[PDB]
Amino acid sequence: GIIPVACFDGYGGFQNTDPKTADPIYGYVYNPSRNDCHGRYSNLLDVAEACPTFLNFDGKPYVVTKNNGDKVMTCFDVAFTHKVHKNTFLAGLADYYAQYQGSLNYHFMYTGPTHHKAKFMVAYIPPGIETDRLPKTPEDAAHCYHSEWDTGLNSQFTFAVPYVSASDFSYTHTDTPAMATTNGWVAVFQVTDTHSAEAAVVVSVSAGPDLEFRFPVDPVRQ
Amino acid sequence: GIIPVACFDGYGGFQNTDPKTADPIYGYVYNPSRNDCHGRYSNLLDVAEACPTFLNFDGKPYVVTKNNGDKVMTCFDVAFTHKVHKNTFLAGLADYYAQYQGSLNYHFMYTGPTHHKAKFMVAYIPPGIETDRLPKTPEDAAHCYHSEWDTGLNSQFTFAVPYVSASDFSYTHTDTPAMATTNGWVAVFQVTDTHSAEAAVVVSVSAGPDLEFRFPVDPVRQ
Amino acid sequence: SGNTGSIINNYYMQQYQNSMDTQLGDNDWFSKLAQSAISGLFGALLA
Amino acid sequence: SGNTGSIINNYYMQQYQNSMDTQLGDNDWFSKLAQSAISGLFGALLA
Amino acid sequence: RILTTRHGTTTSTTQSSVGITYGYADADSFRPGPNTSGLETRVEQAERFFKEKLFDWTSDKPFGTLYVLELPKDHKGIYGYLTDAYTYMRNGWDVQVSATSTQFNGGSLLVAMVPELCSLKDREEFQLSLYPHQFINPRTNTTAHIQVPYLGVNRHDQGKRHQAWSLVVMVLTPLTTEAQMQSGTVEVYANIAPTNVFVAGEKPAKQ
Amino acid sequence: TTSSGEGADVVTTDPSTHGGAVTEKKRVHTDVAFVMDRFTHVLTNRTAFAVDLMDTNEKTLVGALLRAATYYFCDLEIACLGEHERVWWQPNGAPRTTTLRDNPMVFSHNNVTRFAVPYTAPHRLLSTRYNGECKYTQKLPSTFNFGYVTADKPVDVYYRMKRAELYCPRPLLPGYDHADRDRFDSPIG
Amino acid sequence: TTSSGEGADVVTTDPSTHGGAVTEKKRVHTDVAFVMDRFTHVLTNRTAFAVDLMDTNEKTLVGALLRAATYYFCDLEIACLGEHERVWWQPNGAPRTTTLRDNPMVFSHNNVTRFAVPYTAPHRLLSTRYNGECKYTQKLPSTFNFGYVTADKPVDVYYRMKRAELYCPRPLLPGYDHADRDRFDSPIG
Repeated sequence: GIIPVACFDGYGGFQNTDPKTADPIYGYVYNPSRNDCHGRYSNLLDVAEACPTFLNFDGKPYVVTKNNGDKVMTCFDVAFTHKVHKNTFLAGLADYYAQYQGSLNYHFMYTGPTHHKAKFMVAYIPPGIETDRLPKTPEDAAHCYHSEWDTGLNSQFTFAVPYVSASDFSYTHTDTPAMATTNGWVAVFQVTDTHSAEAAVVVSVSAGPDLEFRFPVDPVRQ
Repeated sequence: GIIPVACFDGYGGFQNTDPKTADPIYGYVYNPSRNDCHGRYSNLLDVAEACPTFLNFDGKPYVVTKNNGDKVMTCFDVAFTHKVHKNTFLAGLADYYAQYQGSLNYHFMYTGPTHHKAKFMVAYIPPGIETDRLPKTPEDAAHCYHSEWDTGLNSQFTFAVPYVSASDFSYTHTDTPAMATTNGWVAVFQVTDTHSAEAAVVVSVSAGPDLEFRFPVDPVRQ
Repeated sequence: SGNTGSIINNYYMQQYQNSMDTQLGDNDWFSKLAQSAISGLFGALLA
Repeated sequence: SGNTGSIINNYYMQQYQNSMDTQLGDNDWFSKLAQSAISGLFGALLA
Repeated sequence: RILTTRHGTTTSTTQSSVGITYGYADADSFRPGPNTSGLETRVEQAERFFKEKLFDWTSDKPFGTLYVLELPKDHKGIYGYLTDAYTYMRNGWDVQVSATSTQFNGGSLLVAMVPELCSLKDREEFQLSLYPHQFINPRTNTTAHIQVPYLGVNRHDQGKRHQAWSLVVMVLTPLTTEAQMQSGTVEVYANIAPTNVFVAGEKPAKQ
Repeated sequence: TTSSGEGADVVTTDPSTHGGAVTEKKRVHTDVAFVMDRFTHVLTNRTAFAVDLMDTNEKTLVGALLRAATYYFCDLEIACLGEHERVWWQPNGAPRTTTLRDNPMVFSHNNVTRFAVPYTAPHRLLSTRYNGECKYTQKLPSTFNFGYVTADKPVDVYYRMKRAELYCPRPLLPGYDHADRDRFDSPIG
Repeated sequence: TTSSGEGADVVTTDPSTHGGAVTEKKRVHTDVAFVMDRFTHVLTNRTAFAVDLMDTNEKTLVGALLRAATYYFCDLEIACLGEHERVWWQPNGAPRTTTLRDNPMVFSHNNVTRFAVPYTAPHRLLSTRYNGECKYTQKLPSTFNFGYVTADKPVDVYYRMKRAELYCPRPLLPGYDHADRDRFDSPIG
């Protein structure tokens, strides 16, 4: 009369990610109402999109405009492990997730005096297969997927960095053996080399509308 | 053909609070009818509301009216562990439950001679953040949520003590480190200081309509 | 009823799990007592 | 809801498995904030 | 871009406004709770502007310099009386910040409201934009106008003691005065008012 | 809210008297059927014993609330623990015997033995206290029990009241003593 | 896509500005309710302990994301490991005692003990940080906990947030240091 059943090996071990729920102790607790408790966020990429965070340019988010040639104010990898992204909320969020896809957004807010004027261009350099390079003048970077803006009444400029890669998803962490980037560079040229004096361009980053992380991981640090 | 099944670790241990019921021994017992067995109570707060119990004022429930100034007949915490509540049914019921909310009720029944007259006031002092204090004269206690009554044909007076606290529930037991009350004081001033002689006011307490205990606990005493 | 509960139901028949009750034919009090309470303020309330 | 799922359903009653919520009667923000975003290009776009 | 905000009898015009920044909720909206048993009463008079200087802002001060302002702060007004008369209390802040300067100055402030901060780690500052915030660029606005609802584990914050909100102002970029007009120092004031105040549990008057 | 107190009429006023509304709460953890339904510990390292329900410690939740009532009705569930092969259970009124056979019996499974005991006593209700010519100007009779368990080896024992119905309330007292300080003051985790 | 940045208005432009279409993705692994729902390791070889949820290591996924939020709400599930007979659990606000009885209790099954703890703290929300007169010109109060577990023998412990609701975001930081090289460069299997 007893129902036959066959317990199997390899099943029923403790699992820290298993769907099944634990057996109850107390019953009929009633939590205090959380109505009008403001600020809930149901998904981390939402706060990643609505809340841009500043880049780490040698400990200071802004880039200083400069008189000497050079012209390459910054030239950094579109990779979350890069030192520039080190303080950003996205690098800290993607420190955990294993893979991603989709565009990033970079916000450039000019901060200099109203009489001071400048012109800038940013360019996205696709991964190589590049013997270096990278281009150090705007005329050289013009060929690449770029955009260019001059300072005006509307200070901020939002440049979107496309996700261009052979594979549908790409690793957030960089593999130990590499002589070149797998997600490509981006660079922020000034384009006139006569600036008395100083000025500054604050830079920040936030996830694009279509960005998507996948596979949570909890890497041992260090 | 046997149904596959996977026994899990961490389940099926003995639990003293588990919902599931034990396997039967005897069957078809028929209990004697309990019809017309009077006095059943389905919930402890009902008997807590309908049956007020006396406070412990130095071993005697009544407070004696007095000639010398002072005027503070009592000044006790609205907390179940307080010595005044020690004999009360509520302190003994809430000795077990872990948390509560809702108003208490205090009944004051005057007991003195019909020719003797007196006037009283009771006041509820909200938790502080009080450097002490507490007020020792009625003029000082008048500012607080109070009420005031004089003796007459209707002896009893029922003062309801509001539940005012930052948190939706508050602990019944007092945490070991505290320099001030977390539920506030209540005080029962006489208001004329000329009483020849004696008289007495019986005091008692019972749960209010909205009071609610939660989380049974069985603390080891001592 | 009581601290018991499952989406399913008890495997054994009710006759085996619990003693059957019998009516005196071939109740609660303190609920009513607590409901008898008069919270309505006495005397002529004002203001 | 969450990382839980079965063709069946939880054996114990909801009252035993999870704490019940209570309405303040006898919500999400960053979704709305992210949806407030203006992707539409500013100024007179050309070409 | 004129904007005129009045609370009580107080008002505050500003012609450099970039707009109000609501935080966490479009509007503060109190609901009655079990914890005060309905004894709570709204007070109209508390809702007024009061202002306080934060700091002179010179070019000497580098990136990441902070100026927190704990709220509620001690104050002589009616609001500062209610902390003494009533224990439990609730309010949702409405804050302006103003750093008047010649537009020939160059630099930027990141004014923001941090709920319940105990400390702010040195690495952490870059993330500060997650909080409600606005920027003060002398080339554009000189006025920020953040507005937030009451937040906390308890519906009624204990009088004094715990501080739910703190107004942090960070120097996002160093001040620059290429015109050399001096100028130089740029004073930064705040213009703060409570909204939707509620109080409960009056306690005996000092002394 | 003045009212004559001599008549012992029930009175329950909410803070509404001072203008504060208070909605009624539907308490569940105070409920008798919910509270009494637990495995209270009762006794340790004991072989044979009567299943008298007054063996419960008076400081425990179940025992104290059980002594808060004069009469009671309960189906019961026993749960023995500790090493043993088997547990016999004689229904109330069965004669005592040092040896046992054919009486209801349960083998242990992983050193635990849980089983349900139907209410057995002839009385329509049991009682926690019984005035049997114990008059005073200042013990319960044996029929008041749910059976008589015996274990193969000494075992810890648990009782679990089921379908509990408490009748005629009696006083509860807090177990703690305040000592020198009028407020008891205790640690909380 | 020029726009005033001082107003802190949200701006999110897709590569459509350069002629490339990008369909919206419906991310699921970024979801809070999905991520927070795991048995994070918290502490090792410990008998009695408060079930404070800030004991979680800050470098772990669950702990870091938990510190990314100021307020939070969670039903919890505890899972002890290692040799032990039983595990007691005192609900928040229950007085501490060296001995335990009748408090809720679970025997181990194959040296594992999993059980669900209902949210218990009186506060409508807990918080990972609390400004209790810690003003500065440069610790959380005890009520913020889900209970107080005690084990018969020291045990490893796991917590699993359930029905998680995070409120008011706070900064995340990567744990790794870049050292001499500006790009961190790490091994991948």
